[PDB]
Amino acid sequence: HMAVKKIAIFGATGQTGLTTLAQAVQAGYEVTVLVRDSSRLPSEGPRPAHVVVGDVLQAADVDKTVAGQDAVIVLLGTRNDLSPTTVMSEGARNIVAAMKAHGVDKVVACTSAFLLWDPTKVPPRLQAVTDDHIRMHKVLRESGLKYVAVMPPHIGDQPLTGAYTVTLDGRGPSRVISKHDLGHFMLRCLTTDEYDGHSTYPSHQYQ
Amino acid sequence: MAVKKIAIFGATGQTGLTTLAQAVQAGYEVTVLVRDSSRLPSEGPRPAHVVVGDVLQAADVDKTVAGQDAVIVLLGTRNDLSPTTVMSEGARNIVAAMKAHGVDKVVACTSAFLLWDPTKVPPRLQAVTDDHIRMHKVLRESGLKYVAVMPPHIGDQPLTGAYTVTLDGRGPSRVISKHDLGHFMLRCLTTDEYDGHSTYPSHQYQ
Ligand SMILES: NC(=O)c1ccc[n+]([C@@H]2O[C@H](COP(=O)([O-])OP(=O)(O)OC[C@H]3O[C@@H](n4cnc5c(N)ncnc54)[C@H](OP(=O)(O)O)[C@@H]3O)[C@@H](O)[C@H]2O)c1
Ligand SMILES: NC(=O)c1ccc[n+]([C@@H]2O[C@H](COP(=O)([O-])OP(=O)(O)OC[C@H]3O[C@@H](n4cnc5c(N)ncnc54)[C@H](OP(=O)(O)O)[C@@H]3O)[C@@H](O)[C@H]2O)c1
Ligand SMILES: O=C(O)c1cc2ccccc2c(Cc2c(O)c(C(=O)O)cc3ccccc23)c1O
Ligand SMILES: O=C(O)c1cc2ccccc2c(Cc2c(O)c(C(=O)O)cc3ccccc23)c1O
Repeated sequence: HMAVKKIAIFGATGQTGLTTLAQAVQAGYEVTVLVRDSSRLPSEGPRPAHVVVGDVLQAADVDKTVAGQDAVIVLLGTRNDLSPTTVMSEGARNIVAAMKAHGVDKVVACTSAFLLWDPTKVPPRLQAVTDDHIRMHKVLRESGLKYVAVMPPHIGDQPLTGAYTVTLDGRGPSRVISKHDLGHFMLRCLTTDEYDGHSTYPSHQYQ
Repeated sequence: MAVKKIAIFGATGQTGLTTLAQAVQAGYEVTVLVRDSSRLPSEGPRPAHVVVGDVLQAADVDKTVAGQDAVIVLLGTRNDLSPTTVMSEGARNIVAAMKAHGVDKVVACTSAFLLWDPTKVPPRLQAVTDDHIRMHKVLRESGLKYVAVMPPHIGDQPLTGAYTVTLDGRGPSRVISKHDLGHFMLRCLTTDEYDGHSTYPSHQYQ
């Protein structure tokens, strides 16, 4: 019943990844995850269909994760770490190469609403990570793949609602999206082509 | 000082390709050193002279620099993650060839990381930045008229020709379009006001 049913999730162990994984498994997706050796999925949580242990910085590991999929969700990040990094942009380069080799077209990837900002107004403490989001978005935009650029504001702990606003190619009217709603939106992007080639800013007022 | 013939190194890269196109459309007689001719586009603006070879091969560089009025350097390694000397060894070959042929003017791209604290550099870019620093030193010590171009993030925005150029420091914006960056490399051929300076081109797109 699902045009998209086998998906790879990068960053499934992270804040948004964990609830995206849980929702995807409940929705009937056959999920493959790439996890780093020292940080596997928690014993409590939902179980994906396939687990690749490795690093998004290894093309071989990314290839093993992307092979055979219908689509890719990207929720990579550096947890609390604000240091200069290229893990997201280099990871995206590997994902793009693997998708082209394996005939996968659809990629839904999370960067940041700061990419819709006047670049000079981003807080300096956040500029190093934002710089790699900028690099990652460029890699994905230039790939020619069917790319939904998800650019959220603050990721919060509020509920799953499915009632959030999706603003196309600009900043939205609220400054938060719950991690659960952000994961819900990443999965919604698999069911439609309407956001392909756009930037999307999901946001909501939790009340 | 009027420049008609230029060599471009790195013409097949993202900045090189648009610099080449703009140079050809503006009337420059352009010589490129390319390792593979098939990487030059089949259509549109074509360079006047194509030397097939390697910036690591001194004979190939000498052949490219001979008879030019100025040199544009847009070399890069793209994927090197660990110590690498391709750019600095290329620049040594370029300097020796410019000296042997009486070519005075070189406009060379490194990166704005040379204007930031070293702790700003992502670990996997430290090797390429180290070699940018080595290449910059090679060019500054050469005695040639050298404009050091140190761009921030290189984007894909359309050509504007309206960017700002900050001298010997960082400017307000943190992006430059590859087209604007190539525009600025060519602007450096028409003036000596940037010689011996570091230049930081940047703009706000929109
Ligand atoms: N927090 C906010 O308010 C906010 C707002 C806007 C945008 N963002 C951006 O949204 C994105 C998702 O944020 P989040 O909080 O959900 O993510 P997160 O909690 O930081 O999780 C990052 C994910 O990436 C994985 N990862 C990191 N490096 C990896 C590597 N080399 N190889 C394989 N996997 C790797 C992590 O695995 P490990 O378990 O092994 O660490 C983890 O699963 C981030 O890019 C973030 O910057 C956040
Ligand atoms: N991307 C950014 O945002 C950014 C920011 C700051 C600074 N920079 C720096 O700006 C400079 C230009 O960047 P770019 O992205 O436009 O360059 P690029 O797309 O990576 O192209 C590099 C050029 O150098 C050539 N090259 C590499 N090794 C060579 C060799 N041995 N012999 C002859 N040619 C060789 C390449 O030829 P082939 O086609 O044969 O490979 C290519 O034409 C780089 O040094 C880069 O580090 C980039
Ligand atoms: O708690 C924080 O550290 C926090 C700090 C901020 C600093 C400046 C502007 C917005 C901030 C937001 C809300 C927010 C926004 O409002 C917007 C926007 O309106 O485009 C985009 C954002 C993108 C990423 C993260 C937050 C975003 C935060 O939560
Ligand atoms: O813009 C930046 O701040 C930036 C700064 C750099 C400074 C020194 C050397 C390379 C840099 C690249 C190269 C680069 C990369 O490093 C990556 C990556 O890390 O995946 C992807 C690229 C995609 C297209 C073109 C260049 C790419 C940048 O981009």
